[PDB]
Amino acid sequence: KIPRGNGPYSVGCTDLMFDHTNKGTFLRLYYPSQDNDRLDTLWIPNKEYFWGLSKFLGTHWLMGNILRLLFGSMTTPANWNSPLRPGEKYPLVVFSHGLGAFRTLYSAIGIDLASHGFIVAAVEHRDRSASATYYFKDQSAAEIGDKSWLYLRTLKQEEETHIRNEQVRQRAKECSQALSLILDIDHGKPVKNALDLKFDMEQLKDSIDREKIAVIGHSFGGATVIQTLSEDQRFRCGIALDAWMFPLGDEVYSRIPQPLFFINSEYFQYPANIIKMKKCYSPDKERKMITIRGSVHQNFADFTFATGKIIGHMLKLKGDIDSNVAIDLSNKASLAFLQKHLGLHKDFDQWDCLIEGDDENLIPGTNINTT
Ligand SMILES: Cc1ccccc1-c1cc(Nc2nccs2)ccc1C
Ligand SMILES: [Cl-]
Ligand SMILES: [Cl-]
Repeated sequence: KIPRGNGPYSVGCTDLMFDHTNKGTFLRLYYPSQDNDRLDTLWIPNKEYFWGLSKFLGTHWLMGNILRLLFGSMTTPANWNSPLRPGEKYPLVVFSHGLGAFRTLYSAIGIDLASHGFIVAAVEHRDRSASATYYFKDQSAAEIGDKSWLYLRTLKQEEETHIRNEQVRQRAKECSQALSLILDIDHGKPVKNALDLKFDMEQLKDSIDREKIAVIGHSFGGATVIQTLSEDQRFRCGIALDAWMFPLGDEVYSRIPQPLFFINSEYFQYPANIIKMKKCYSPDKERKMITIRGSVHQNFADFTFATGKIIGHMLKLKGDIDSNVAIDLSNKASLAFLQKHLGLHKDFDQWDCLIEGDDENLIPGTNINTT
């Protein structure tokens, strides 16, 4: 089970695609909900995500069918299409998924953020870093729900530097474009969702605290955080969850004026990666780094809750730390960081000491010795 949020708000979930093309925005929205009696949200909504996943894992597409058999009816505890809780402007997080992932796979994070009074836009990237994604060739195809699927691109070694850097830049543009979409919906612009869903986007009118905007992401998405901040000053701070820094151009490192928080797993990180994180440091910049003791790369994704302890450890989906314990640390330290750098009037400062890595399951800074 994906954990429910720890916050006081009930959580709703919906999908938004606008426009309908490969260049439009696709996001999953997590939001404080009025009601708490809807159907739970389907975690992986289409068979083709499973084909994509099994390509990314390097198995036959028929393994996709077995993954579908095992995981295809799994839900996440968010009220599908629930009405948005009224009477309050909400801060906004744009969320970027890792390589081989897609918009739905960080609901433990998205639900928890939403339960504390955030609207969360988890983008689905069309850079061919997702396992799978879909869009519509044209208006006719959108109208009859005739989906065109785009699958993960495998790179030759010669393509790595260049294609990863082209992808992190498209990712950033996709994050800004998602933000401008939500801001326009907030500023009342009528938008026709390319998905025929029973959630009126008009609910989102006057619902965003327009100055309180952050960008968060895991792995490839953690590099997207940094690229996004350097390109789009509307984002006021970012949190890179076990960022994979390789996609970033040399030019970005001196170009990040916003506060930036690195939350790392113990077992993923390596010198080349930590050196790149340290290249983001400057005495006039706000920078923080913590490491979750006992944790693996996938402790930030929902896959860490999808299996039992033994199979989980085997598939490197779980570390020595309990998954609920690890995500609570990452989500609480994130909440405190967001309160500080967005100027929120909540009680998230109760977790300020986690920003400093002051917990029995936290390492301040990094365990990684560089030079
Ligand atoms: C646990 C699980 C559930 C539903 C589909 C796939 C998996 C799975 C996932 C990984 N890891 C990944 N990390 C990023 C993308 S896929 C490994 C193994 C399995 C079975
Ligand atoms: Cl790892
Ligand atoms: Cl290294």
